[PDB]
Amino acid sequence: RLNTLSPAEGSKKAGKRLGRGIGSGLGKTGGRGHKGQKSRSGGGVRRGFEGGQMPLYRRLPKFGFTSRKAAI
Amino acid sequence: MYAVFQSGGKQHRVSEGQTVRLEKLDIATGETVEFAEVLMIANGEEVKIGVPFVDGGVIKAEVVAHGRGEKVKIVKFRRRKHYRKQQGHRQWFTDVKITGISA
Repeated sequence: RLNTLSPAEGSKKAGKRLGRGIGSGLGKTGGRGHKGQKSRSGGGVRRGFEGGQMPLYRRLPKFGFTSRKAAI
Repeated sequence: MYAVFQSGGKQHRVSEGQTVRLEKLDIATGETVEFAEVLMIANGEEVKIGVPFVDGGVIKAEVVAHGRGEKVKIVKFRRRKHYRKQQGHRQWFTDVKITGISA
């Protein structure tokens, strides 16, 4: 019955393949748009970067402290 | 000795004993068909319809084939817009032979 086993419907999606033909849908950079940082290989901005504006986690003050008794 | 009749949304001019390839019908491949919708009948004498669809004229035909038409390829292409599409079509047809032409 090895040639009869099948997976449950919806268990697989086959993944998305980028830049393979016209009718595959997402070709031509595979759904990352035109020029920019996102279009380049290895591009993107680090976490919390706001385009040079001061990040929220830097604008807000830090407060409180860690209690060791709470850990034990 | 020929008649003009409306069958599949388009007039056909068929003489007696001739095979006419018209659009698909819901008839069997070995079954006679009814065409009471005759627009004009011509003979040695001239007879024309005073009212659409004659008065008693009828066409008797026997269905012979129910095949599909020649392949037609539809290609849609947009210049420089990264869009290309292809499609195929094979229209159904019903070929019939006119066995009788009334008056």
